[PDB]
Amino acid sequence: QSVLTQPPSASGTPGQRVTISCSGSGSNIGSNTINWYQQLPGTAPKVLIYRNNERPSGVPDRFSGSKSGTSASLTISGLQSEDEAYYHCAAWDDSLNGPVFGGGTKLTVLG
Amino acid sequence: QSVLTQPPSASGTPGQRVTISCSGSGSNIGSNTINWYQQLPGTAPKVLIYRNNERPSGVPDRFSGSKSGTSASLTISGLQSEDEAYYHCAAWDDSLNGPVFGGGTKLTVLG
Amino acid sequence: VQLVQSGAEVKKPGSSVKVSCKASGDTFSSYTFSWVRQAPGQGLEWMGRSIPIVGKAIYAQEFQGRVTISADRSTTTVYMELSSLRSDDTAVYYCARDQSGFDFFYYDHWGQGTLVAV
Amino acid sequence: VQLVQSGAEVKKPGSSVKVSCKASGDTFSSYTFSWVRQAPGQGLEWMGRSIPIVGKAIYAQEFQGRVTISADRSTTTVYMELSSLRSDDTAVYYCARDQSGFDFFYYDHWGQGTLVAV
Repeated sequence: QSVLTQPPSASGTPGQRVTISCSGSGSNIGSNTINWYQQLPGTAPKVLIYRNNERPSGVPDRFSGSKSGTSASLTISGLQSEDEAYYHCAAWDDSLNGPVFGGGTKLTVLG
Repeated sequence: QSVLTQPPSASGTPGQRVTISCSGSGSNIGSNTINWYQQLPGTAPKVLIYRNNERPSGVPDRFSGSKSGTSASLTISGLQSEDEAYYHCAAWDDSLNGPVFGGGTKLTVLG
Repeated sequence: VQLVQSGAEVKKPGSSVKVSCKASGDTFSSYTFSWVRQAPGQGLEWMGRSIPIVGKAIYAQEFQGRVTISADRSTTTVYMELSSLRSDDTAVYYCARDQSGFDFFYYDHWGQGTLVAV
Repeated sequence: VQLVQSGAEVKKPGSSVKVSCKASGDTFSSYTFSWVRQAPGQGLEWMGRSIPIVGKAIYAQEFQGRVTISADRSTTTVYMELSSLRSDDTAVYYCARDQSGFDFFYYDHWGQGTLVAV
């Protein structure tokens, strides 16, 4: 249902680097930056990468994100125990004149 | 190590058409034109294609360039014995605000 | 910035839901909460964005009405009312402070959330 | 464009870099010589551009202020010096007349080049 196409689930062992890709349209991704949100299960969502080039409140610099065309990819190098979280893409859309959101991807910690 | 990625070495029979690829993002490939330089082994590099469409008069028609979104392809065509050279894809990069170049492909002339 | 939302609400389908999140230790006039729908284990979904001054607001592109805004500056509280409830409405309301720039746009923080079952 | 360049130099790491690029058969006041190095197997690598008039210059974002590019109109030369000297520096340094339009924009004719081994 989400305009931004995120994978529904993902896995990763501690220590490795994994990418999550969300794709949208040119009016909302090609014409606007994407914002990556993280949300620990049972808790309020936070902001992980914003403006694709900075972190809002000194968030671990090991986290990264990239934007190209109508696609965006969050790359994190430093998997750790409480990295299990739902990750979302958000961007303003002129056609809908509103913040369109992704479907959310769960990053888990493997044993 | 270069931002733009090219195959390490592409070979072909004499007379055959050989394609050299250059992959990247829209910041330098989508937003700025791709150009292809060639340097013969032991010689200073000479311009092959600039702005993807025009050539400096001497270049035969076999050398052509195409740019699609964030990808570029140079079809050398009409392979001859002197084709053997290092091929570099170049473009302006707005993120770096300067010229960036590919990894270089070694054309080989087969028997 | 701490946002305090209401608790778990269970409502019959086709009924009305009243949910409010409070502003604490901040300038409610210069802060706005843009409500966001959140299905559990599912992607977020914007509902609306309002401003305490004048009371102007914008709602979801999909829904012309459905949800009505209200804001009280004296109590520093934002109220959201949902009508024509459906089984798809079983999800959470997260509010959201609005980053910076007199706090009228973008998302920075969220209230504990309000789970609703329909 | 004869394109005169200095010879190959191997002064070892922690020493110095000397790259003079002499203009010949043309007007140097309107023709500059921007510098590009080739890392083995990594293709062309941009390091900087010079302006013979006024004296302005632009260096690579990766490179620090240590790289120093200047121009001499009287002798029609471009002088490049790199303070840094490491194993990664080993490369062939080529300077090219920058096309046309008063010749500060984009490479056309590279010179013989200077292989530096570190």
